[PDB]
Amino acid sequence: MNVDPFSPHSSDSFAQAASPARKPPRGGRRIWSGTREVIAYGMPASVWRDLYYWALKVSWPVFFASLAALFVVNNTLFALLYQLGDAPIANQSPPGFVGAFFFSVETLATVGYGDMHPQTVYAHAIATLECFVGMSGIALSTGLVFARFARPRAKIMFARHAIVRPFNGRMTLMVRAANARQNVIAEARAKMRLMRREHSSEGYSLMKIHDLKLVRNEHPIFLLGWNMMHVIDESSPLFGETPESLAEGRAMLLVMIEGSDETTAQVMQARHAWEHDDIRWHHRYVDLMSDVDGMTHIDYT
Amino acid sequence: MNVDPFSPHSSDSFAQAASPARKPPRGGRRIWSGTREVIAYGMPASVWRDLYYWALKVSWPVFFASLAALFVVNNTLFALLYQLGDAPIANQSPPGFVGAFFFSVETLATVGYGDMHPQTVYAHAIATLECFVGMSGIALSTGLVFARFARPRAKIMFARHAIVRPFNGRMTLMVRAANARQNVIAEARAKMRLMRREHSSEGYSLMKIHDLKLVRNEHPIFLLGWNMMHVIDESSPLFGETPESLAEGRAMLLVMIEGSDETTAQVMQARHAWEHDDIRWHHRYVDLMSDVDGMTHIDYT
Amino acid sequence: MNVDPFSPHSSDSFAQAASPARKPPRGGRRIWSGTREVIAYGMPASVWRDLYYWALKVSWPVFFASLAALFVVNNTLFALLYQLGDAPIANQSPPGFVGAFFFSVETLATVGYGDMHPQTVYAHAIATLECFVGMSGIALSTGLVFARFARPRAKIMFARHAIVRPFNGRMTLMVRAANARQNVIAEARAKMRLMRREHSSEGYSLMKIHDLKLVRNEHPIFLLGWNMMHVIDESSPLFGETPESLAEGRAMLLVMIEGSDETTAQVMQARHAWEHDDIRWHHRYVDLMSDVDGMTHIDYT
Amino acid sequence: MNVDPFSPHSSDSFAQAASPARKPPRGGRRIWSGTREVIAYGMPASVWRDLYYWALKVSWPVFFASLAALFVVNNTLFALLYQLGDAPIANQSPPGFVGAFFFSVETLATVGYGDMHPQTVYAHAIATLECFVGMSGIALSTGLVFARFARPRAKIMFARHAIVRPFNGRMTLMVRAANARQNVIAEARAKMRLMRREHSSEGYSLMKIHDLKLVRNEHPIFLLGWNMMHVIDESSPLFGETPESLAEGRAMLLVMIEGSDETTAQVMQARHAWEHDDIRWHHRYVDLMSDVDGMTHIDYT
Repeated sequence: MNVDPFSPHSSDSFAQAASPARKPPRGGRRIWSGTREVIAYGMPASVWRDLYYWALKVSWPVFFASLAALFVVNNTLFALLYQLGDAPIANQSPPGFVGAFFFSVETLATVGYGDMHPQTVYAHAIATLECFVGMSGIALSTGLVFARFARPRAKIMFARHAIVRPFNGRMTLMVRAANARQNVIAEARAKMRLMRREHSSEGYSLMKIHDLKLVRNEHPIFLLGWNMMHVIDESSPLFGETPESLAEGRAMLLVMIEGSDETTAQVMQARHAWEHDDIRWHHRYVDLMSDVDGMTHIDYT
Repeated sequence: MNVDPFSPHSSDSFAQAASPARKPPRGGRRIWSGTREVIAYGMPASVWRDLYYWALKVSWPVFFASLAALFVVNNTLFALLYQLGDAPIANQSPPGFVGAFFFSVETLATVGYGDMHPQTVYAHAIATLECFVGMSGIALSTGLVFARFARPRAKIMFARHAIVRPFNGRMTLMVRAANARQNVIAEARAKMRLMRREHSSEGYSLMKIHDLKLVRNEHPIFLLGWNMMHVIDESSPLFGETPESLAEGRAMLLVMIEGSDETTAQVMQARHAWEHDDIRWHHRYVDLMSDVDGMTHIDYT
Repeated sequence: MNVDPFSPHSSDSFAQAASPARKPPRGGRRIWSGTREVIAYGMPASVWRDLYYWALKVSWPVFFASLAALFVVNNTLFALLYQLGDAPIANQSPPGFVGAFFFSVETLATVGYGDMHPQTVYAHAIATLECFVGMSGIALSTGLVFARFARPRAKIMFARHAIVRPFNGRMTLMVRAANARQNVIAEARAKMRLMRREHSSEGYSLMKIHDLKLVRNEHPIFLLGWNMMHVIDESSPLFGETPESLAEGRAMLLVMIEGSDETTAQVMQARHAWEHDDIRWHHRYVDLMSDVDGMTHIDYT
Repeated sequence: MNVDPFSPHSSDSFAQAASPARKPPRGGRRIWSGTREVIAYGMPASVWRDLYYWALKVSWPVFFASLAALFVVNNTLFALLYQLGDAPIANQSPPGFVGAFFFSVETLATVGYGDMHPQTVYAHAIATLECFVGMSGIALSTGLVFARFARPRAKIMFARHAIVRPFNGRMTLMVRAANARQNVIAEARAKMRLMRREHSSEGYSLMKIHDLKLVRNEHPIFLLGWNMMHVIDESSPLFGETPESLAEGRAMLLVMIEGSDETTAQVMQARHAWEHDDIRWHHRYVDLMSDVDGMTHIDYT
């Protein structure tokens, strides 16, 4: 009966999104593609490695199916080899290449029991090559499988519109962080992208912006549900941030969150940018506003 | 006959906790749960991944049992398939589905020897699917096993009450670090959580506190048994730290310790927070106090 | 129909280098060698580990061939053992050691089906040792395979000559970054190596140079195609950088780029140094210059 | 014919230590022990994990032998089970438990061919349990094997006595770095341990020392063979470093070196401390002194 840990016995957690589950996934910067990145498209030699990338993302149901497809294709190739013209391997329950398929599945996977017919050395060599390849394939598939597990998932990026509301008599901006996975130790850094008035982009196009203020007062260590926030009044590029000026430039607000996961420690980072028109007025100050009386932590979308 | 390394030939090390071993484990922030974090409960789609989490923590005896249970269940499902209605696979030592169980165990695991009866193609297809699934399962189990080993253990968090005692004519606070595993290179950072007097929590609720002082004079590199300590007299929020004031706010002292393990290098971190009432008066100054005359390092609880 | 992601449906990406693909790879700091580093050559005990290194780099086609070669060699050694002089294992389809080869391949890899002849205990012991070794070998090969995948590729180093051109009425230097793989979050640090005029190298030979300026105004977070740049006019060693002076010293410009890959997070770094004569005059200011009207991102060499 | 890379075609690299190879290894902080650390000895529950540690260090020849020993022991236990009293499994080439050993090796490892005798269900259950355990064991052994490879080796710590020699008319201290493996990107930090004159150790015993000066002018990025160095003349605790004073305290000089390996990126660190009497006078200024005329890099001990 701990204060927070008793929470899971509460009502269903489906409030994040029950209905959208049946709807397709959030594909916006992660749509099905053979590219790793839109800029990465330039490398042409990458075609081999593209498969690696492909096998890494959609792989939950697709990988198993893909592996099965590869199995069938590879096995049939073997069957064709069986028909090559050396003394054939027969005496399998199904006559013809079907029989070849039947014993060869055992070879390209594990190893055949009563299919004791390596009568011809040519057939044997073919089978031997298949054995080597098949065990190699198993290692490859297992390696890929582990690699997929190794890849962590960063749902921490979330998606929410920035809100510019006053706080402490000072104009400020606020961003919603995500607690979707094991988020317990993240820290964040804010980057902004403003274009100068004179930025015809013939010179130092795209002025990089250092806005440490979003995280400066906000250093988030008790990350169980922190919000990031900067102050406008100080000396910062954001002073002149009126909407029209922001619109003129390609004002982009970028926030990155990264830290250990408490789980096997990997530094998981997240990238999320919001457009200048994604900023919202102070009217959003109403916030989530807990509906349950008392200090309670609730997650609703 | 080195100075410290001769120590293991001394008396039993059981002083950390011999009797408590039979008692249940320290479940306080790590109780058996299907949640990853109390906040993480909100994500509902996580149910699949919950199993991953589950298989990662309690897994020492439970994993093997679980795997066996899965084996039995999966195998019996196969047996049911054997009874599907195609020409059945018989001619196994035990008649009936028991025989099916007997040969199928070989298929869903490794591969059957004298159970050379893939007489019917329908039976064969069923067996083939089982073979594919079984080898996949082996890869999955091995992957999970390695992943578990990959997860490091951080006993370094320990548990001890803070002590506010005077030192060098200056009021200070002290925290006991843990040397439970391979702790040789950790470094630490201190975070505090104070509530403002005016913190009705309608504004910037929960004032984050930067208290680098705990580690500031204490940078711990010779980590073989270091204690962390801050100074109150300087300008710090802790100046006004009288107990009544601390009680009013939800004064929380948080200390994190992290560094390489000398072992395959992973950055292992630890999180441990102590309540404001977990702070103890200066009377704790007596310390462990070595009982063995001379400079000796002893670990007793 | 996103702004950048629609790009892959454009023309072929082969512009990075279609013809050079048939030409040998860029071997300059990575030529075929048994050394790990030119300085690493000094360690002689490393000969065993040299193989590890060797198996890690060229391994795409070479590893499979090497493994096959090892298989043949190891298997033949087993065959020799078969001929040791204990009662021989015969009754294999091919008489003689060929038969030994035939059944032994099954033993040193997976396990033999109808080769049920462990008639002599001496033969059996030999086979048993082979079984143990073979399964160990499989584990070793799979481990090496995964390790290779674990190794990331850093094409991000690229190769381009530095350009010293004026910008904003201030003399500056510019370096081309690479987007060849998944480069999305890199950051960079600049190091320089100048020799003092008086540097007879009898004292503090080789004055290390701190040139943070290359990245100082350039902190690259929107890394989709950033260029690094320092300023000469400020107080920096580069003020006196006239070509003759640079030539006198062994002026070396070193830039390192590193950051998370968004992929399983590993910190991938890159090292690339350019000679003092690799610096080019301001005439290179023409830049790539997009040929497609409008703001477009194109990758051409 | 590159400048440094042609070096390996030179004379033998054995100069690091040809004869000492036959001599036992440098066991000083890494002697055969069941402890992870001298302080780690305190945890008693660690006994299980001690084996993990043990299997990780000496494992090059020992692991294979250990595994074989475990195989024999586990297999014999199975044989005992065969003799349990259920209808026995006979009809193996060797009569008695020897036969049991013979077929059981196939079960606890891979899977038996002509040993088609699971005649009794009790025998079968025993064999089945063995199959499950054996495959699990294989996974465990492979996991351990990969884990060992994952562990990097840091020979970079080296061992050399500090030298306090004058440089640039300023008293300085110098330390020899090691290039033994793939050392290309390390950086270093210096820590010192001095005891105060008044340090009866009743107060803040052991004054931690921040000596960033060793690396301050020395930031080592061109790490192909850099030496670390601090300056005494500035304000530093080292000003009063006369030998007698150092002797009074337990002056310890600690230097840590860490950075990416260019190899699969792991941050490999190294810890090495030197006693106050390990410091040497300025007479060591003679240095290695290259014997080969011209600027050449040679590694001799």
